[PDB]
Amino acid sequence: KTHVQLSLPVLQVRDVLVRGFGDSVEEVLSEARQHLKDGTCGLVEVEKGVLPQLEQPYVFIKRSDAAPHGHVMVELVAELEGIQYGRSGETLGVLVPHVGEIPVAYRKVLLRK
Ligand SMILES: CC(=O)Nc1cccc(NC(C)=O)n1
Repeated sequence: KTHVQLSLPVLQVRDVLVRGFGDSVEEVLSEARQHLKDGTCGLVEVEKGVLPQLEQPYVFIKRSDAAPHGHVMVELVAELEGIQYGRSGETLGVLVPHVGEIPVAYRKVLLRK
């Protein structure tokens, strides 16, 4: 399928044990995709003070459409030193590895894969 229904665990930034996916734009987008497929991807909601606590490059999920079965359509956009790789809508949050942190909520998304 070109799109996949996912429920992402929403994590508090201070709980997150692995604060990014790797060391290059290409690696973080690769790792983010693999973790989304394997069900090992969490979401951190972006507010004042959140991003400086996480590791660059960042991977955002961004709203791609203005929501089948409650799942907001999103795509991946990476960021490194203020340059973004991709073009999309509003940030739903930043993706990180999920290694067993307890979530506060779930974000239903439909991912263009
Ligand atoms: C079934 C499933 O979850 N598939 C999935 C999810 C996220 C990513 C991908 N594959 C790619 C290439 O992004 N496949």
